[PDB]
Amino acid sequence: KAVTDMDINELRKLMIGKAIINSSDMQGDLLQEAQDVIQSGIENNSAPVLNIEAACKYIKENLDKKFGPTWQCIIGEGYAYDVTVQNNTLLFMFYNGNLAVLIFKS
Amino acid sequence: TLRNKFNYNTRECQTINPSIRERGVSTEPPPSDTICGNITQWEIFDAYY
Repeated sequence: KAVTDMDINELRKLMIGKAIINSSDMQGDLLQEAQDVIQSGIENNSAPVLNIEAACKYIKENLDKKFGPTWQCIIGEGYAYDVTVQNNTLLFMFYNGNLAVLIFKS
Repeated sequence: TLRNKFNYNTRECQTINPSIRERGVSTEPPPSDTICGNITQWEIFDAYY
């Protein structure tokens, strides 16, 4: 039982609300506001089949009003990127399963 | 003789003026750094695990 009983397919099915943060470069108080908004927005726009474009459009509009005029966030199953951002303007957190989310302020 | 001290009084009036000063101010935005992040299914699963 426990970890041995658990399987990758089983783990994904068992928990869909688990939140994992891989890279943090933004102030913690700012991260708390951003994390609550992104999780709520993705679930609302997830629909029958998750849309990468749909999730980004909702996140981009919310972030621009929330902090600064030019805010760029990209979410993909797998990607390699080099990004130049302002100090404490980049937060990297990936959702449980094959979902990687990158949000930064330019 | 017609002009008299009581007959004509002269008063000097001036307006206070702040001294002109020259100051130089330079503004330069917060330093920005380049960040590269690669996300894979196994890496996401490992953090999740």
